[PDB]
Amino acid sequence: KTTRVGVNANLRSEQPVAAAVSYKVGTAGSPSKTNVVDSATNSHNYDVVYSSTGIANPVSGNNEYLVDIKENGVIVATGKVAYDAATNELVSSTIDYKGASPVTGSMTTTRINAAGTTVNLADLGIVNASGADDAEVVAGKLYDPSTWSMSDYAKDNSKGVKPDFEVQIPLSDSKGGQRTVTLSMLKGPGPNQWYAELRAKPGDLANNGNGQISTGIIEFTTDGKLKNTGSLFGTTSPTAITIKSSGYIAPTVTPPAVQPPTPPTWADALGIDEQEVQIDLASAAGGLTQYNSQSVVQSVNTN
Repeated sequence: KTTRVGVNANLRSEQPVAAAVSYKVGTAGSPSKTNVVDSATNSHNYDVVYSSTGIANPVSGNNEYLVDIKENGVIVATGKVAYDAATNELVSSTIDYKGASPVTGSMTTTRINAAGTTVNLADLGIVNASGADDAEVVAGKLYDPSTWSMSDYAKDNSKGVKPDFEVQIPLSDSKGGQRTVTLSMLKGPGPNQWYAELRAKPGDLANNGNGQISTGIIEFTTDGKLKNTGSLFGTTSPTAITIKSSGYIAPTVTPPAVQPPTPPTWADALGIDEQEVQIDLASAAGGLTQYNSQSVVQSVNTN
């Protein structure tokens, strides 16, 4: 029965972001938006890039997305937008000129320089005069760790998002059978940043259909060394996951405590025991690295 795994693999640092993670509005070979006039009567052509936050939407009643505004491949403005999850209206924007401080968002504009020149969000398609404000970002069908994920893709290849890289982790269960756990990852929009999911085979868990175990944002140093794993392993130390026994029922909580989301639980049919597994991504000889070389699994150690 597997209790500890060591992942030895490299993720190529120059791996380009997938369109499903960072979506440029419009057709290939032409700017997203043309002849956008700023408050100083100057016209621009802009690229508009919506990016997934890597954090499950909705957040406090809103669908949140990252936004970059680019001119000739240079970011002139950036921030986060939040659309009402029910009504699809823009609710808040932190889009401001790049490097701005303090960040000063607007429901109708963004600054494009420190001098305070602005453009209209509507001319960028971030707001919609003839429909739902979120129409153009919704068209991008962006990654979501909860509703449009790599685990969704594993279950149905027409759904969710295909990973940039995967590490398969074979577990021996309490019966000696082999359960495959997979670490699925996407290059994130941030520097040295990746979106990650841990997942069992779809159907191997009783508590969902796609087999997702956990999700998290993984960060690397500028030198390609693992920096942190976000909430991928929760707050465990050492980093670990626990998959509950077949037939495990979480007791009803006593109400200062709140009922935790149903934890990963082995399918009834498997009839196997709780499996707590340390997952070591930072060993001295190996570990999960992010150098500019081929994405590759060097080896996976198990006990």
